[PDB]
Amino acid sequence: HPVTWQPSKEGDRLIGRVILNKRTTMPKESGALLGLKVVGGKMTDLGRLGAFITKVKKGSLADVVGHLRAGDEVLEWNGKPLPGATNEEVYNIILESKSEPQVEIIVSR
Amino acid sequence: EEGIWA
Repeated sequence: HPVTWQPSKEGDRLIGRVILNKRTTMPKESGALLGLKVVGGKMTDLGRLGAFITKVKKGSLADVVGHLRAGDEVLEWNGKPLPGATNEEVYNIILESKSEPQVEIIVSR
Repeated sequence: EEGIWA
């Protein structure tokens, strides 16, 4: 199931929905989590915190089913709103979702 | 600069 991108809420951006599964069985080998490293508590120039992908394992789920790259801002993790949450916040969000066999992350390009 | 492993 590929990912899709629909018009943002401002009509000037594209917000797609990315679904990742921590099955750990990508074509590469086993991986570890889903396929990309994310960061939290990244205070932007707007005045709010968010999440950013530090890196993506070429071949992992996040790459094949997600299709993103380090630098993308994920305003949604596991169907939860991250905007406003700091590094410690995201930590709880993701970690809590790290146990789930499926995840839903959204970004903004 | 990291945060969580995914």
